[PDB]
Amino acid sequence: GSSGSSGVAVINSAQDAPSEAPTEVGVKVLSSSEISVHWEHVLEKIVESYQIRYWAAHDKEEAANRVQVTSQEYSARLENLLPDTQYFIEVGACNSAGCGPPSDMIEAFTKKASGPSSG
Repeated sequence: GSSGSSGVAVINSAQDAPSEAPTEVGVKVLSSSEISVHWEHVLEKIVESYQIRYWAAHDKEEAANRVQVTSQEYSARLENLLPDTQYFIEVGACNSAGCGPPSDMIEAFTKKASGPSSG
């Protein structure tokens, strides 16, 4: 109903912060509920890990899951997804010190889930 910012005034303290984003990021659809998320390591070795968010077209970025994998893993893996469903993925590196900007918004398309259906 009502909101008053008046020039956000927050005091934060950090040693370093990410300024570069992981380019050349692409997602590969392994299976109906399996998908791999690769990305290029940022020039910032300060980043603790990479947060790979993923959600359905209907879902909201706020309700989107989060996958934090060791900064060593050039790529990640997604599970527990829906078949033939659009999923907005995004890879963004960041450390416990400062937060970094998200990478380009990419969309994924899982495959159709098959079953024992005989006829």
